[PDB]
Amino acid sequence: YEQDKTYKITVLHTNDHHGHFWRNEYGEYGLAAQKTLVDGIRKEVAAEGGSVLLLSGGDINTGVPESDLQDAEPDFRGMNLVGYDAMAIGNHEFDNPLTVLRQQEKWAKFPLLSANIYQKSTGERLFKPWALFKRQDLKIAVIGLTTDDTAKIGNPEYFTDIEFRKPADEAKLVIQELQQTEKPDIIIAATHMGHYDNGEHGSNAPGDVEMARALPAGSLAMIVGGHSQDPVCMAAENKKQVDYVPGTPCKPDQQNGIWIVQAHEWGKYVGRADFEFRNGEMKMVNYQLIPVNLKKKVTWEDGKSERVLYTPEIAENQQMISLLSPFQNKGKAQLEVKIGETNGRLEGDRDKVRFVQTNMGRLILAAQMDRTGADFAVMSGGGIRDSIEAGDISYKNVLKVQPFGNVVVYADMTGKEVIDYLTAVAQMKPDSGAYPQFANVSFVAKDGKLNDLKIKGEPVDPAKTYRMATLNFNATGGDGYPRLDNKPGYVNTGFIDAEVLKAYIQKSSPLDVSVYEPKGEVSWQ
Ligand SMILES: Nc1ncnc2c1ncn2[C@@H]1O[C@H](CO)[C@@H](O)[C@H]1O
Ligand SMILES: [Mn+2]
Ligand SMILES: [Mn+2]
Repeated sequence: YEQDKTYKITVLHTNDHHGHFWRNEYGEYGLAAQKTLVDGIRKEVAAEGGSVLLLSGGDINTGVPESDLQDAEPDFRGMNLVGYDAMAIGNHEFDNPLTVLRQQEKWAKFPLLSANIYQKSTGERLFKPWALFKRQDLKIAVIGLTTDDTAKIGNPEYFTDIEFRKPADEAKLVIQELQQTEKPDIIIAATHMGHYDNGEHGSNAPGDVEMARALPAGSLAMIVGGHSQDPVCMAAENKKQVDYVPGTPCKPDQQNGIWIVQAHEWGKYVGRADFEFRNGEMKMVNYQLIPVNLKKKVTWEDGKSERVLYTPEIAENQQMISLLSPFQNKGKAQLEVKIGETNGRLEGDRDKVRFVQTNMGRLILAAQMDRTGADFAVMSGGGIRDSIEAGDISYKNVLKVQPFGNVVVYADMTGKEVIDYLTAVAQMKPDSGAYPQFANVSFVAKDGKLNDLKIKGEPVDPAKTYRMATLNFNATGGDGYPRLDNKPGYVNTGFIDAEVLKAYIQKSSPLDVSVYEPKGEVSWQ
């Protein structure tokens, strides 16, 4: 570089897009608004002589029907128009077969990066480990890393010949290689690993903090993350603010000299890290999370309430709208067809389905047993992606709750196998996607044993067999559930979760929430 010269670098970032290419019902976020905000930042940055690097922390796939139904094509194309420079491959990029991810890479005009994903049979990387950028006299390298929890929590069949090596360990190797061969002035890691206060990842694979702490001091200017889906704004050292408020200051985390940032989720913010480089020192001169048309609720004493923007409205870029419109409208009428109605809200929020039994769980499972003639049922709470509210229900509503495209399957097992299976599944505690959801089952589980085990209300008869219904995911060992696909009575019906659910609600409508209310038949202790 040039001695005594000050260089300006602005790093913009988003992560966990999850198919939100379109603004939401309240006019929030969307890529058309993101386009405008970023074009605007590019102009200010260029007028000052700096350069912009726009990075994604991954998890573009799954989360909005119109996106899901089309393999996030609208999302990846929108990203080309916004002008992303690189992206870290996220675990949900493995929600579809690999050919889908390969098609997404063909769509993306920016590289999809990951240094630690390897093909088992060859010991070679499935993706590029980094991209290089030459800006003025500087060379910037961006490494990509993917959480090694990807296969552990994902569809077993996709990973038979794929391994996710430890991200932190790969990061050590890649950085050293870069320093030895490319000699970048700055290295940034885009990662899909998670920010856990003080490195307290608990049950989750270790993420950004632990990695920053294990790498050589200042070896990365910053880590642009994702996965945990948090706005990384510190309330105190090693403690993120809870209920971060859009528009307020956001102090990014810094560990072992390495900044760590995250822009929450779904295009809600575009983070902006403003750096100055001079004679080797990298100074972050400003950091903020820019809300993309986020709104708050204001409530008047007359009881009326309305949605008000935190910051000046950002206009939707029309070229983006023109690009995304066809994808947004493809089959709209169908998705929005009324298929039924519910007495009340069907609890489907992670905080619930991941910790306690809920009626959405009873509902989905009811749909599944009914279609399979099953006596009892179970699914991963991590399979319930959304709740359903009182009122009409559209197919779109359902594709929002179950977006993975899982298949409903059943197993006819001896009461013997039943107890053994339920005992196993019951061993997975709350705060996990592997958490269980039950229907027509009950017990007083204790110390790993199943006390007072029953199916529908009658104890388990070892001699008698029973039919259990679930998804292929769980049946194949997803969330580490006991493999059912390679044992005695097992059947894959081919019926897609969403479809089975749609059908079941069309015929069972009007839905009476009281019928699906858990009463504590499952308890543990
Ligand atoms: N391909 C998939 N099919 C079904 N459920 C999935 C899939 N990938 C992840 N999940 C669910 O999401 C959780 C992680 O958010 C997993 O523990 C699992 O319950
Ligand atoms: Mn995510
Ligand atoms: Mn993720």
